[PDB]
This record gives sequence, structure tokens and C-alpha cells, in this order.
Amino acid sequence: AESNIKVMCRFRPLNESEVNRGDKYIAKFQGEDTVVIASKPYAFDRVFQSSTSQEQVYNDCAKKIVKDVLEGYNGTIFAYGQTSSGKTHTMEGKLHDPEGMGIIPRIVQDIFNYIYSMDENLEFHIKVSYFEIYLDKIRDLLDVSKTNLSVHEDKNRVPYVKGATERFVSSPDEVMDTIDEGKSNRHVAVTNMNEHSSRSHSIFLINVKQENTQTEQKLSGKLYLVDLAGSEKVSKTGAEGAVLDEAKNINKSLSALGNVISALAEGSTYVPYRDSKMTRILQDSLGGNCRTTIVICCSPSSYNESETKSTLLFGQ
Amino acid sequence: MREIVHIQAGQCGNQIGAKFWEVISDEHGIDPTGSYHGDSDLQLERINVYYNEATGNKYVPRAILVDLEPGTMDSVRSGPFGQIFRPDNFVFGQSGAGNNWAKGHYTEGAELVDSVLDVVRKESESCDCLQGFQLTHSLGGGTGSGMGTLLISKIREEYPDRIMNTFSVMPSPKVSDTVVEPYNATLSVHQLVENTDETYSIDNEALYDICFRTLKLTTPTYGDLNHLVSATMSGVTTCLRFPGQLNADLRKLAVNMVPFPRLHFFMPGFAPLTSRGSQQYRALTVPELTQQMFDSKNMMAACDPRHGRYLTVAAIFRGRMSMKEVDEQMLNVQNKNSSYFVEWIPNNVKTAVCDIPPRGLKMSATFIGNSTAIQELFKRISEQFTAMFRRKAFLHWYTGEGMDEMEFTEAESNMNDLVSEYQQYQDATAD
Amino acid sequence: MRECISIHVGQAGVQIGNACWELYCLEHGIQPDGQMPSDDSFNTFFSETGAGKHVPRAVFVDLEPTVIDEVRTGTYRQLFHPEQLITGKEDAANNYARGHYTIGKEIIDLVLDRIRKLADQCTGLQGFLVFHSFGGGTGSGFTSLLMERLSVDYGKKSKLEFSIYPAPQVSTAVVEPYNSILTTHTTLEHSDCAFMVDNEAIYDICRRNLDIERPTYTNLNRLISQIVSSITASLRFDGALNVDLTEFQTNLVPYPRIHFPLATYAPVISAEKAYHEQLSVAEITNACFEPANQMVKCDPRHGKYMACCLLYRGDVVPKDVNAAIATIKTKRSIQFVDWCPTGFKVGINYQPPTVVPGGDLAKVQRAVCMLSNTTAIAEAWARLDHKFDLMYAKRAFVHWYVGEGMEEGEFSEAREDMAALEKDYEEVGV
Ligand SMILES: Nc1nc2c(ncn2[C@@H]2O[C@H](COP(=O)(O)OP(=O)(O)OP(=O)(O)O)[C@@H](O)[C@H]2O)c(=O)[nH]1
Ligand SMILES: Nc1nc2c(ncn2[C@@H]2O[C@H](COP(=O)(O)OP(=O)(O)O)[C@@H](O)[C@H]2O)c(=O)[nH]1
Repeated sequence: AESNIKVMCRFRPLNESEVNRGDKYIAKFQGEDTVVIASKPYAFDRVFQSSTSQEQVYNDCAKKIVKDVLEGYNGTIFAYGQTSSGKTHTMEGKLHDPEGMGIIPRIVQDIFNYIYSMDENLEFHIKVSYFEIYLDKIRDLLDVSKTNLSVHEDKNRVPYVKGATERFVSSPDEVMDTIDEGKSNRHVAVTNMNEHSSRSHSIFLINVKQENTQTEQKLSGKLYLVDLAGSEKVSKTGAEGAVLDEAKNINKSLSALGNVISALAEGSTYVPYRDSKMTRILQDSLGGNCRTTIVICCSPSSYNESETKSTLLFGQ
Repeated sequence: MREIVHIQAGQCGNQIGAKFWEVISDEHGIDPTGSYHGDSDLQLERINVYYNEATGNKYVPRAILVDLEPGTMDSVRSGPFGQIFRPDNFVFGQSGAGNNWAKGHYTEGAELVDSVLDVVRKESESCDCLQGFQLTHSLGGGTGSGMGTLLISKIREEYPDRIMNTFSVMPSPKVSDTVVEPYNATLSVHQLVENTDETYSIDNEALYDICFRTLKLTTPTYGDLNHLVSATMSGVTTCLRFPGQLNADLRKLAVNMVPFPRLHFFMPGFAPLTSRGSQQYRALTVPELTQQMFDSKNMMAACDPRHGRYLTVAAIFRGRMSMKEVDEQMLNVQNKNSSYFVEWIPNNVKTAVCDIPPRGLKMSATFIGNSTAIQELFKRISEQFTAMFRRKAFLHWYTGEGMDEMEFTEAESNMNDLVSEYQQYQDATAD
Repeated sequence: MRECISIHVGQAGVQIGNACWELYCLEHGIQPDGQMPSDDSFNTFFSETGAGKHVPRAVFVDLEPTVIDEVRTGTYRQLFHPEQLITGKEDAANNYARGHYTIGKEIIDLVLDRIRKLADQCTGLQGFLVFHSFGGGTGSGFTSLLMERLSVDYGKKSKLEFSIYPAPQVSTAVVEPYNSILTTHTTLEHSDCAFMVDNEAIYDICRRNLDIERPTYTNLNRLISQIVSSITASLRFDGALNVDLTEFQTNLVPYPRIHFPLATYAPVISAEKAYHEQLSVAEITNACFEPANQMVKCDPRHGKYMACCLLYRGDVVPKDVNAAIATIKTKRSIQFVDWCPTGFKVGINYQPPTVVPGGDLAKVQRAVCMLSNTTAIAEAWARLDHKFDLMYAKRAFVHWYVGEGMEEGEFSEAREDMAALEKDYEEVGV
């Protein structure tokens, strides 16, 4: 529901470099719920192990989110993790593979087969917008050469990203092609070790309309999928000023997000939304009629030991 | 870092700035005509924090003076600081917004903010280790409001990496005369709470009360209100402006002062606010100055401290004393006044000590506080904004100059969240 | 002869540094012109360059400078050589993310290279004295980084830390436990032996013991300096053992994690009692166990005692020294903990204390510095524990520190190790 926020963690398996080079497997699973990572337990909703299926994952996690987006609520899904953590496979996977495909092509599938199930009373009209936050400002992931967008609260006092390209989307292929031009236009940075380093939190909003010709009611369904960048120790990376500018921006907004989840998880007094620009756009998505899933993406390798830790320590 | 740059925004921003400058000049031993006629080299030393150099003996204030229509620049050039300002830094313009915030941030001011962006860029590119902008800002005016905010926004877009420290005049709904003020203030705050780093709020009624009742000036003229703003603007810069005992910088204040990031509406205060006379001596000796500073109505915004609570409080002492009261009275006043200070911040009071007092005086204090009572000031502005907006009043002002209904609503909704936010930390506690 | 580099960083660690070196100037007889006037050989801390110029091994490191200005223009300008005066520019006062990460990066090399250079000019290196403001912004952000460096760049030589952990009352940052926690996590790995410094007891002591009114930090630095200087006197001045840095470490804290000791100096007294009575070797040693006279105002009454190392500097009689300690050890009902074996380690040096031309202590004869470790530091660690959780549960301030350069993870990790460190000081029993 709203109250029960699905904090999940999903460990990838070890890779042939991690297996041959021999950074070991950290986890000691207590259960479905709880894992021991290096001395300290971390309890969550669901710890998916490295032996889990994409189908099991999606159906426990994602499938009900979509039904609820559809049936009267909105939904959020958050994906948190660093480069090579296994975020690619969890959030996207590979669409030609019916096993291998993840959260975004499975949502495109159950959304469009929700379309192809019902008949001509609901008028399904999906619009999508794709935008990144990069050095404070909101860049449009679709349309090139903008400075900032305006994220306006309406008469219902809900944030609409004004200035963005909304894509009136009609085919599940069109959904997908969108991601590809989008991801191409992203601010990723390439270093020598860190190749696809994500320097933007990116918000994908699938606005599913379904307004009934019959019952006349204005039926809708906003799904926010938020691509969360990974939290970076500049003691670790050692970088330059311009790359540190990014890394503090990430860390700040991430941490501010955890303060709202903490205040949401508390059910506190103010429950902030205003100060972080991300929590501003996701004002109602954090704190409203939202069924919300946080998918944590970690390595079980001893390379990324303090990264897993730092990430798991999120969930309060 | 080193160089603070100063910006005078609004007819008052000009005035209160020019007095600030008058003070700091006199303080570092510079004549308001031009020359360093000064004695103390220690008081000379860190001049570049505010001043630009010039012909060796003259020092140039690194001011940017913003005013929409002409005439204000003419008043300051006319004034006894006059010639100490370099005429390039008179950033005047032609046509006016006349209080109207929309007219200011959208319409008119657009021609001038390229100009100003040029000038501040020039002085910022002029600097060694750029510290921050300290902007004297008529919060509910038009030149200060809509243009000063438009500028803050250009300044922020340009420099995230510098300290945007504002001194922001927002008087009460009791003594104020500017009509559309409740609109100008909401629109201005909607930019400020998003944009600025540390906003030190100031009230003319509080300055009036300080003069009339605490100090006992007969007629509180503007330059009198300036005497007190300039003193606290002088206060807050003190420790980086001179060598002392302890810390310096305004960020070292601010990092301590703001517990969550939008709680940046500060309340300064000054002391000795003693009537001019002989006893005086049996008003305050040294420890007793702290007892004055910690007292109720001494504050540049008039917050009755029984009415809210405090978050972080800091205190800039100027004069050659010990942390004796900073040991003793800061303990005892947090012990006894326990109701006032929020118990979630482990020991709330944050003192520095600078050796140099104000020129001629012996011990001064600057209070710098985050008073949760500040939200009543916002509550009434938000009321009056609701009233005017609910009436649909002043269309032939704002909406004519292109203000949007969503951005009215937003600024309101932001201001009410600011209220709810400052109020939650009033409410908030320890275990 | 065995050459000890004193590094001092922070507002206070610099200031206090300056007083340390001013009493070392006076103890060793250097005039502010640079010149030793007569025949002595204090080449530990000082060195004569060729002309009559004794240059210290004092490394002043700072941000935007205060004291270095006052030093090279005015205060022993002709003693301190400008190459050893390391100024900085950008800001981090309070802010640990700007300290240990951002501005620390821009600093480190210019500082480190200067250190490697002085340590090149130290031929017979004894090791480091590192003086720093532990909870401070100017201090600990960069010094925790500097120690991280010198743990490799120096290797097996020891870092003798003096660590200003704040008073339960006098508190100039709000975020001083955030500093100190992160600072502790760092020194837990990269410091050799850590002398926890206060403000409170020290000020308490000036009013109770010293009986001057409520003095300025200048006089109070002249208190600390007396205490640092007595520690170093045993290297500086000739006499018994306790020359090595390792001679403290090894003697004090042989349990590897338990590396913060405490200390005190005596006689601290009034010029009145100086005239009025003459203190005996027993009475100064009885002042060594005195609870009110102890350096960090953590309570020795509620605490139990661990190791005890006593440095006597003055003409003392070793029998009477053996008796003072024998008797007071035998007699006082203080718990010497059952984990420690029984015994003090004593140290008697010829040279008496030296007094400053100031407004401070008078010309006493015989003098002692108690080094100890006691369980009472856990009380100090309790304030950290209380105070941290009090903001952290709130998540106050985190927009300044995690927002500007720190990672949030790092806060919990240090919370866990500090807490295990309280379990370390709780492993003090049988
Ligand atoms: N004994 C002593 N204490 C001092 C002196 N100067 C400051 N202190 C205080 O003792 C503690 C030392 O911290 P600081 O040195 O001020 O911390 P800092 O490194 O300057 O940290 P920032 O102010 O954040 O840059 C503070 O609470 C000071 O107020 C001094 O000369 N001696
Ligand atoms: N403290 C102070 N207040 C003043 C002074 N002169 C005018 N005021 C008041 O403070 C506000 C100044 O507004 P102004 O600077 O005119 O706003 P602008 O329209 O943006 O130029 C008004 O409400 C004035 O009555 C002065 O020198 N000092």
C-alpha cells in the first residue's frame, strides 16, 4: 500500500573477472527478509539472492505496482546502485531475452498487455517524459539544448515538468526506442576505470491515461520510474573539482531522499519534499497515493564491500 | 576564502549599505573621502575582504549599487561616503518597476541585469579568493524585490560555489506603507527560500523599537536605523575583518546555524543598546553585556522569545575579554532559559571573540540567532497574500506584467511549507 | 640529537603550538633574535643553521591565516623561518567534507612536501608530535588527512597526538561531535598515541589551582604548553629514561586499540601559595592523584585507573620518589584494574620547570607530570555517543557535511567503531 514501502535488495551474481581474480562472495543470508553483511545484519522487505529469477523478482515487486497505477493509485519504483552493480539487468535487462528482461521491458509488457486486454470503453492514452537532473538543472533526455525546466504545482497542487517533451506513446516498441535515444543523450562520464558512470538522477514518468468513454470518469495512472545514481566517496575516487561537483550533488540529493523515506517511514510532522529538487518533483510520489518500491542493486564481491554497506545502510 | 563582495539592492539597500560602508571604513582607518589616515596596521591588514585597492593610500569599496530609476546613486555620491565609491560601481538604469515585483523580476529589470551581471562578474573576476556576495536587499520593495531576486538568481546560476549572504529588510504589517508589499514579499521569499544561502532578516519596526525604547533616541531617523543595521553587518563580518581570539568566517557561523537547509531566515541583534549618558557604567560593565545580548527585545527582528523557541544562537563579542561568560553565562542561561533553546541541538549557543571593538567603544556584542518565532512574520505575510490573492487583488500590477497563476500558487504553497517547516522545528524536541 | 617534528594545525593547535614553542624558546634560552647566548646543545627540537639562528621544527599549517601573520611580522619573527610557515586559502571551519576531502586535496602536497623536507633536514628523526583541534574544522579535517599520509610517508615512526576533544559546556561548533567521530575513526587506524585535551578542567584548574581570575587563552596556552613541554622535556633534557616516543606508547597502552591516554602536570598553584608554602615531592605526587587536578574533566572519582607513568623534572631524591608513589599506591582505595599488572614507570630529569615572563605560574622548584590511562575516558566517549545520536537520529546538519563532500555511510561506520571503542574501554576489567 502507501505505508508499506517495498525496500528490496537484489544481489547480482559474481562475474568471471571477480570469480577468476578472486574478490570473494560477501553475503550470509538469514532469510527472505534479512542478510548479514560483514558482521552487521541488514533487515529489509525482500533480499533477493544471486539465485533468483527475473520473473520471480518482477512479479513479487513490479507487477502489483502496475495493477495499482492502473487501479486508482499512482506508483513509484526507485533503482539504487553504482556502475557494474547489476542495475542494468534489474532495471532493463535485455529485451530479446524473455527470461533476461528486467523492470522497464516487463512494465512495458504488462502495461501494453493491460491495453490489449481491455476493450473500447477506457480510452488508453499513455504519455511519457524523460528527464535528467544534471548539475542542479533539469535537462530534457528527449530534446536537446535546454537549460532548466519548470516543475509546476497545479490546481491539485501536483508537480508537472513544464518545458519537457511529452511523448504520446502508442506501441511498446516506441516506449523502448525512447529509452535508447534518451540514454544516448544522458550525462554519463567516462573515466579509465569507470566507463558508464551515471552523474544524473533521471526521472522517467509514464503518464498512463485511460479515460472512460462510458463512465465519463477521468481515470489516469502516473508511474514514476526513478534511476538513482550511485553514492560516491571522493576519498575513494580521488577526483577533480568538476567531478566532485557532481558527486556532492548526487550524495546530497540521495541523502535528502533518505531523509524523506525516513520521515515517511516514521510518519513524521513535516515530512519534507521542498529542499531537494528531486523530492520536489516527486512531492506526491513520496507522500501521497503511491505504492512505492525501492530496488537496491548490489555486488556480492569483496571489491565493492563498503559500497554495499553504504547502500544497505540507506534503509532507515 | 578571502573576498566578500557587497551589493546594494533597493533605495534602503543603498542607504543601509552606505552606512555599513561608513562604519567599516572608519573601523579599518579609512577616511570616507579616500585616504587610509589610519593608525592600526592590525586593523589595516585584512582590507581586501571588502575593499579594492587603488592609488595606494585610497581604498575602493567593492560595492555594486543597484537601483532601477536614477537618483539614489546621486544621493550616495552626494553623501559624505560619496567619493569613496568608484563611479563604475554606480549601476543605475533608466525606466522603473516602482515596487512592482513582476515588473521587476520579469519585465523592466531585464535590461539592467545583463549590466549588473557584467559588473559583478568584473569585480568577481577581479578577486583573488572570492568568498561571497553580501546583498542588502529590500525584501518587499521592487528594485530590491524583483530585480534583487532576479540578480540573486543570476548570481546563483553563475556561482553556486560562493556564499550568498543576504541582509534582508522585511518590516512588520504594523508600521509599513508600501501597499502591495504582501505580494512583493511572497514572490520575493519564493525566490529566496530556493535560492539564498544565509538570509539575515531585518525589521524597521524592531529598529524603531530598539532606538525609541531600548536605546531612547528621540526621533529614530533612517540613518539611525542604518546605525543599527550597519553595526550588525559590521558585527557579523568582524572576525574575518580583524584578527581576534577564535574563528572567523561566516560559513563557520552558517554551517552551525542551519540545522536543515531551508531554516536560513536569521535574526541578528546588537548590544550595548544603552542610552547615551554616565550610568551607562551601571548599565553594563563586561560580563553584563552578555546578560544584555541574551535578553528579550534586543533583536533586529522583534520575536518575543516566550512566543517561540531558538534553534542555534551565535554571538560575536568584540573587545579584549575572556570567554568567562561564554563559559559561565552561556551555561547558566541555557540551564535556566531551557524552555527557549531546542534540546535536540547539543549545546546551542555558538560564540566567537574578536579583540577589536567598534571604533571608540570598548565591548560590543552581536547576536546572530535562528529564532523559531520568525515564522509568525511569515504567517501574516501569507495571510495578507491569501487575502489579496483570494480577493484577486492587483491584477493591473502583477498579472498584467505577466505573473502566472501556478507561480502565485506555488510561491504561496512554498511559503506555507516554509511556515509548516519553521513551525515543525518549534514543535520539535529531543527524546 | 633525536629530532622531533612538532606539527600543529587548527585555530587552537596553531595558537597553542606558538605558546609551546615560546616556552621551548625560553626553556632552551633562544632569544627572539634567533641567537642562543651561551654553550648548550638542544638540537632535538631546534637547530642552528650556521649563523646564530635556532630554527625550530615547528610546522605551522593553516587555512586563511591568523597566527602565521602575527608570527612572521611580529611574534618571534626572527626565530620562525618563513619556509616552515604553511598558509592556506579556502575554507572548512566546522565542515569535515570540505576538510578531509575537498580543500584537504588542494592542501596536502604543499604541506607534505614541506614536512618531507624538514624531515630530510632531521637526520636523526625521533618521530612526530601532531597537535590538533580534534572536533575542529580548521584542524581535524586536514590533520586526519595528514596523519593518513605520514602513516605511509614516515612508516614505522610514531605520531604523538594531542587531541582537543571538547568540554561538555564550552562548544563553538554545533557539529563538533560530527567532526570528532570521523576524526576518531581516522586516528583509531592512523595515530600512535593520543593525548585527549580539554578546555573545562583546564579552565577549572586556572581558577581553583592557579587562582588567577578568568584569564585569556594566552595564559591558558601557557598552561597546556607547560604540560606538552614536560612530556617533551624528558627527550629535550638529560636524566633517567623516557626519552623515546615508544617509551610512552609501550609503557602506557600495550593493548593495541586502547591508545588514548590522559595526563596531568603539577604543581599548578597560585603565586600566593608559592610565597606562602613549599611543596614536597610527596605533595606534588599526591597532586598527581588529586581528582580536581586532572587534565580532562572526566571524573577520576567515578573512574578506575590503568597505567601510570610519572615524569619528575626538578632536583628530586629517588628514594623519596619511590616512597611517594609506594605509599600513595598502597594507601589510596582507587581501583587499579585487574587486567593491568601492578607498577608505575618513573622518570626523573635534572632540569627543573621554566616559567614564562607572563601573568601565570611562579618560580617553583620541583615539578612532575603524571601520564595515565584510566576508564574515565569512556565518560568522554559517552558525551560523543549521546550528542551524536541526538543530531544523527534527527539527521540534522547532514546537508552541510554529506551535501558538501562527505558520504553518509562514513557517519555510521565511524559510529560503530567508536562504539566498539567504548566496548574496548569496557573490555577494561578483569
Ligand atoms: N586551550 C585553547 N582553547 C582554544 C584556543 N582557541 C580556541 N580554543 C577553543 O578550544 C577548541 C579548539 O577548537 P578550534 O581550534 O577552535 O577548532 P578549529 O580547528 O579552529 O575549528 P574551526 O573553528 O571549526 O575552524 C574550540 O572550542 C575553541 O573555542 C586556544 O588558544 N587555546
Ligand atoms: N532601515 C531603513 N529603512 C528605510 C530607509 N529608507 C527607507 N526605508 C524603508 O525600508 C523599505 C525600503 O524599500 P525600497 O528600498 O524603497 O524598496 P525598493 O522599492 O526595492 O527600492 C521601505 O519599506 C522604506 O520605508 C533607510 O535608510 N533605512
